[PDB]
Formats: sequence, C-alpha cells, structure tokens
Amino acid sequence: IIALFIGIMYFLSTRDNVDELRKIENKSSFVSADNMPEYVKGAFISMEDERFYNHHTITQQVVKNYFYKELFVAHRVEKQYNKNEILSFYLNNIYFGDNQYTLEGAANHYFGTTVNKNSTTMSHITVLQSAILASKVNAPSVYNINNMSENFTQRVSTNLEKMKQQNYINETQYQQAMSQLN
Repeated sequence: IIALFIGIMYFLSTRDNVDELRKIENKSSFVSADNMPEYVKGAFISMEDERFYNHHTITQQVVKNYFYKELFVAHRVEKQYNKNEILSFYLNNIYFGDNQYTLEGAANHYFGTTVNKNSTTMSHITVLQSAILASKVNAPSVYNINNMSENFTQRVSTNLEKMKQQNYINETQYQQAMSQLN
C-alpha cells in the first residue's frame, strides 16, 4: 500500500503540466534572472536554498506557488528547465506584500528601484532592499516592509550575514547594508 500510495500520488502529480510555468514570462513586470544583478539572486538563494545551483527549496517552492506530490512535479521542472529559468519563475511568482507577486513590482512599489541591471531609466535596487524582499517571501505574515519590526530586521540581518558568508556581497557592501538597516 506504501508502493500503491506512491503511484496514485504520482498520477495526480501528472495532472499538473510543467510547461505551464512558461506563462510566468508573459506577465507585464516580469524580469528574468539573467538580467538581475548577482547579489539580488544571492539575497534569494542564500536565504532559502543555499545550494540551488547544484541540487536537482526553490524548485519545490516554484511548484507549490504556481499550482497549489510536489516532489514529483519538482523532479520534472528540473528535467525541463535550466536553473536560471527555474529561478525566474520563483522570483516572478511570490508574495512580497501589498499585492505584489513579482520581484520588480515589489521593488518598484516599496522602493522606487529596479531589479534589472540593464536599466538606465530607474535607480537600481540596493543590497539592503534585496535582502528585505528576500527575507519577506517566507516571513511571517505580520512582517511588513512599509514598517519593519525588530523581528523583521533581525531576519534581514540574517539574510545579509548569509549573503556575505556565501560571497554574493563584500564587507563594504555588507556594513553599508547593516548601517542603512540600523
């Protein structure tokens, strides 16, 4: 029956076609990972899925958020998509507060900044702001960017420490963040 429960769960898994993730690209504020500064992707990876590039957690997060056994869907996203694709789906379909489900809509909305390194038309997103938007995605619901508590600040302090530990930012970048943050 634990064989027979693995398989029936797998049938249900296949209802959910993984080609559908492609439609996240069609959104007006979409921005791919390929166009995001190193350290913005780092904010995200270092907090949720340290080893996102080497594994085969972000891919499961992607699945839960678009459709909802999530493991089976997850396997399949990995056969069909490169890592930067998967990462873009993540970042363009998650709750950042105040009705923002894209990284860029979030960033534009709280901060007047952009997450697209190629832009010359709007101010670029700061490491601190990156850490803030990263900290929120799986933060408790009360955690609010428009008025950060000390609990929330703690979570972003920790986001930041992780960025610096996994080398997405340097000592300058990091004490500059910790300073704007206090």
